[PDB]
Amino acid sequence: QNKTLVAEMEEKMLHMDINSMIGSSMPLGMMRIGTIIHNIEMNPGQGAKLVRAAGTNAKILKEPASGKCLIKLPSGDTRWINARCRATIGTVSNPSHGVKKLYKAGQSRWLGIRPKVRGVAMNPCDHPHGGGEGKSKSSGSRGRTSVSPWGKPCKGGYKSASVKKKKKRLAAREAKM
Amino acid sequence: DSVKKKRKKKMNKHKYRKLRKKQGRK
Amino acid sequence: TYFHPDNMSSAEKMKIELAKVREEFKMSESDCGSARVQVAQLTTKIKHLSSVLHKKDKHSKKGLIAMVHRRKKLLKYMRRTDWDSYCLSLSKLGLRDNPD
Amino acid sequence: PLYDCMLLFKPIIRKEGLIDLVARIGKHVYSKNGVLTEVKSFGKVELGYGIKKLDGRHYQGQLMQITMMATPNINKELHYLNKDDKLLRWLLVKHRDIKIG
Amino acid sequence: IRVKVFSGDLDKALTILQRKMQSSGMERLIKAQQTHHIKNSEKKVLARKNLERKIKSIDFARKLQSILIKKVRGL
RNA sequence: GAGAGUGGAAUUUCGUGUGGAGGGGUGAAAUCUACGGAUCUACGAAGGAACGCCAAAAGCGAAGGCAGCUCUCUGGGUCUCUACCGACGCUGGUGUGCGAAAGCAUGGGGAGCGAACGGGAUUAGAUACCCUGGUAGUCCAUGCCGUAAACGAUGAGUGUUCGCCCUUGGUCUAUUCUGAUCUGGGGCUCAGCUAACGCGUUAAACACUCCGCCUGGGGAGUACGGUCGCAAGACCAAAA
RNA sequence: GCGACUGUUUAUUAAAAACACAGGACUCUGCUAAGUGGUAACACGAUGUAUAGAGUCUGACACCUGCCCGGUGCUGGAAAG
Ligand SMILES: [K+]
Ligand SMILES: [K+]
Ligand SMILES: [K+]
Ligand SMILES: [K+]
Ligand SMILES: [K+]
Ligand SMILES: [K+]
Ligand SMILES: [K+]
Ligand SMILES: [K+]
Ligand SMILES: [K+]
Ligand SMILES: [K+]
Ligand SMILES: [K+]
Ligand SMILES: [K+]
Ligand SMILES: [K+]
Ligand SMILES: [K+]
Ligand SMILES: [K+]
Ligand SMILES: [K+]
Ligand SMILES: [Mg+2]
Ligand SMILES: [Mg+2]
Ligand SMILES: [Mg+2]
Ligand SMILES: [Mg+2]
Ligand SMILES: [Mg+2]
Ligand SMILES: [Mg+2]
Ligand SMILES: [Mg+2]
Ligand SMILES: [Mg+2]
Ligand SMILES: [Mg+2]
Ligand SMILES: [Mg+2]
Ligand SMILES: [Mg+2]
Ligand SMILES: [Mg+2]
Ligand SMILES: [Mg+2]
Ligand SMILES: [Mg+2]
Ligand SMILES: [Mg+2]
Ligand SMILES: [Mg+2]
Ligand SMILES: [Mg+2]
Ligand SMILES: [Mg+2]
Ligand SMILES: [Mg+2]
Ligand SMILES: [Mg+2]
Ligand SMILES: [Mg+2]
Ligand SMILES: [Mg+2]
Ligand SMILES: [Mg+2]
Ligand SMILES: [Mg+2]
Ligand SMILES: [Mg+2]
Ligand SMILES: [Mg+2]
Ligand SMILES: [Mg+2]
Repeated sequence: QNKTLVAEMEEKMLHMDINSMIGSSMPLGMMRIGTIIHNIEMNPGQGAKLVRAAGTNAKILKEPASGKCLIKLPSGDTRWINARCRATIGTVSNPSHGVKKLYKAGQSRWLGIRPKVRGVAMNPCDHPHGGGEGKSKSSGSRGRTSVSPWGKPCKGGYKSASVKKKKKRLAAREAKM
Repeated sequence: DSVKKKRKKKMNKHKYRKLRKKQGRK
Repeated sequence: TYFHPDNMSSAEKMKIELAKVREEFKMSESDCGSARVQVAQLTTKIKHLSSVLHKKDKHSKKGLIAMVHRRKKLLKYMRRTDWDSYCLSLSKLGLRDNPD
Repeated sequence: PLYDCMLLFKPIIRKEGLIDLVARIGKHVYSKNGVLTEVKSFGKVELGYGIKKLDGRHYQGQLMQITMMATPNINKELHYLNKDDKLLRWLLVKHRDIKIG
Repeated sequence: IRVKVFSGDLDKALTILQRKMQSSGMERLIKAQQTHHIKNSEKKVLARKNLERKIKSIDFARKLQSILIKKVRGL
């Protein structure tokens, strides 16, 4: 019952390698270049964190150098990940998840999403975009970009200076690697 | 049909394509 | 082990299978070209090709449609000439009767 | 059908690695109900250009040939040799009536 | 294609290199290298014209060879 | 023909040594690019697209079309036979299918090229031709569209008609080097045909079968209507 | 004419063409994620992981969406000063 199953794959294993052990997990340092992977740990033994959503996958770009591997993430970023971290061979299931579309407002409410009111529809006490008579974006030729309810911009590539500092530190540490 | 006779059809077709893109766009 | 059918290509297997079908349907002992023999061989080829041919392979599908129309012509010949062999082929190969 | 499996090893691979890969392909042929009729070594050959791998560039190689009577699916089932680090090249060809010397 | 220079003779080595350029077909391929794209519809016309000039040159060579061979034989 | 793998050259970009002043481009220039170090030179990396030589009046396919190599699956063709079978054939309205390229839809990909567009020039002007950037597109997967100077401007088929030179793929005979017979592809030609140019056993010759189409030019492949298409449009198609 | 639609709204003079909506697009976020609230711990985001989370505008569907980065913002940049 079980020994027949562990012997049937032993005649499969000797004519097979990493790139078609789909669903199996091993450390990244045991893998090859160009292996398509998902469910990558950030810390060894903590659990999978990185490539988890439906249809997503990552790609190994470099061999373990100084104990770390270079990996291309679904965002297009590349990160150096510790070679002892685990990952699962293949892509995440349900790859047609991102193309299915709803047809009515009730389906959003079934998922637990409540309606969103635009900032321009409010009053100045509610949103920075509020105010004005008739339809109006509550700024002008000497205003600012479109902003959050808390006044922070949300166009033109804005991010907070803390985020810029942290990402610059990460990029500078990864340039020496 | 020579090139000289083809040119009359060429001009008729160009004017018709122009008129159809001007009228039927609206 | 060397002569096992697992070690044979698909074309060799089709050759052996068509020789068997031709043996099954012959009128004389050297008969290989009568209408009912050609109908049985075409039916076997049509059934193999309708399953193995890729959807994008249009050039082979034109030949498969040619096999279909050849089988119609041979069945039409047998329906007016040899009614017994016509009923033999329709019963044994499971084909419909379409005199129209 | 009858096939010739050509195997161009890297020149640094030892006797044991060559035997290991040839025996792994051979046990793969046996498991699919096949016969191995012939195994031969062409020794060290000089290449026409420098074959470049992740190791570097190689101008020599060890040439092996296994002749097998095997399933038609075996060239597809041998695609693990594309990810094999002992190999420079591999090629499966239908067996020809030509004397190779 | 590399040619050694023997006894400092540049002209002999250059003649040898030119001969090996010509006889290996590499000079013909270098001369045929294009600087712009040519469509297949224009490649057909070029091949037709090249065949026509080859036919004319073969006819001319045949006439000269027949005249010279018939004259040299002493008839 | 479809599927699955794989190869190298070159272009572009990036990196690392060496090196230092231009490079690129034109009729001439300039935009551009380069001292934040280019072009150039060696090694390396990434990526896409197309497959040099072979190689062409060659080959294959109904046509459109098809080019690196390996394997799988598969359509058609040719030759030989003292094998079978026994007129089962040809053509084909209405129909059905296939059908360059551009275009459309969804998702990928994006080196090079490049509608649109920005700039640099030319010019009287220059919504162009030239230069420099360059989006869609060109590529893949799955659907749509259904049109081309889709051309041999030559419908499909059958029978017959003096020869010569080549060539593709077979077979037979050979008498050491060639003949014969099929099979397609070319060149030339006796006749015959042709308004003329020319065609000429792959006819535009001598005859025949079946289909499509024409009936002075323009208006016009336009109007109207129907069907089809997501659209772009397509098909049938007048009259004054 | 307006809004695609079913819905929602000024309890107590306004139910609508207003709001929402499915759909569309842009920007940010590599996970101790961004973002939000808090002096902080911490919590939500989320026992989620870029086919996910957040902010903004537009608002079914069909056809489309041209020019301008000079201005206000946001954003990238080796040096000199
Ligand atoms: K809203
Ligand atoms: K407002
Ligand atoms: K309030
Ligand atoms: K308002
Ligand atoms: K108001
Ligand atoms: K015309
Ligand atoms: K052919
Ligand atoms: K054929
Ligand atoms: K041939
Ligand atoms: K002639
Ligand atoms: K004839
Ligand atoms: K509307
Ligand atoms: K109401
Ligand atoms: K409201
Ligand atoms: K501006
Ligand atoms: K600005
Ligand atoms: Mg209000
Ligand atoms: Mg305020
Ligand atoms: Mg107003
Ligand atoms: Mg005419
Ligand atoms: Mg196209
Ligand atoms: Mg796209
Ligand atoms: Mg201009
Ligand atoms: Mg230009
Ligand atoms: Mg360009
Ligand atoms: Mg037409
Ligand atoms: Mg054509
Ligand atoms: Mg021959
Ligand atoms: Mg001939
Ligand atoms: Mg005539
Ligand atoms: Mg016809
Ligand atoms: Mg038309
Ligand atoms: Mg109409
Ligand atoms: Mg009114
Ligand atoms: Mg309403
Ligand atoms: Mg109701
Ligand atoms: Mg209502
Ligand atoms: Mg009230
Ligand atoms: Mg009321
Ligand atoms: Mg929405
Ligand atoms: Mg939480
Ligand atoms: Mg609105
Ligand atoms: Mg606009």
